[PDB]
Amino acid sequence: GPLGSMEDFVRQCFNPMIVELAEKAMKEYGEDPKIETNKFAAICTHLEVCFMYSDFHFIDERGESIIVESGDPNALLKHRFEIIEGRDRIMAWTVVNSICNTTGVEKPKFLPDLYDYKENRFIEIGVTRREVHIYYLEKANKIKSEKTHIHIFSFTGEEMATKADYTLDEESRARIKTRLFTIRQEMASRSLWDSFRQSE
Ligand SMILES: [Ca+2]
Ligand SMILES: [Ca+2]
Repeated sequence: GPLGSMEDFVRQCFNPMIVELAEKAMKEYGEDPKIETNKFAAICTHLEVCFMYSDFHFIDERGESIIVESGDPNALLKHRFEIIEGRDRIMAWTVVNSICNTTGVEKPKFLPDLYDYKENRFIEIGVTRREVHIYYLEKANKIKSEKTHIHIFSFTGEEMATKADYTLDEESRARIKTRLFTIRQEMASRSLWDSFRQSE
């Protein structure tokens, strides 16, 4: 087949808010989305996963955890997750600080991806083109000390999470894995996949 551009794939296959947030994140760290293109696509993917992880999950009027797929939820419902990723550094730490003072949870040394109000913990999400156990160990060894929960997804459907605790129901994680499969398949049809996989 013909080789497509990863730029084209990213703008066609991710929603514009994700793409924009990804561009902003790369600029913030001095990376150009038009050169580190595989990285661009990885950052978009990771962002989307963070959003999909939190999608639909609320804490009900009584304070337990429920799933609603409407577009208009009950306005007394609280979002189960805070989303830290996608925010610029100042706002990300502002949110982390607010969570920590309120819930009294310990302050992390690096910005995590999410906060889970049900489980009362920060979450580090990862999406890897390699084996989940290796990526898992890399992440665990970076965070130094841990209350932060780690949840790793791969493009082939494997997961690994701290203490074999996967946080979400199978259906939610299936949505995410289905999306990752679709990303991989679409990259493959544009002949972008083998390279994307090898660049991590
Ligand atoms: Ca980030
Ligand atoms: Ca992050």
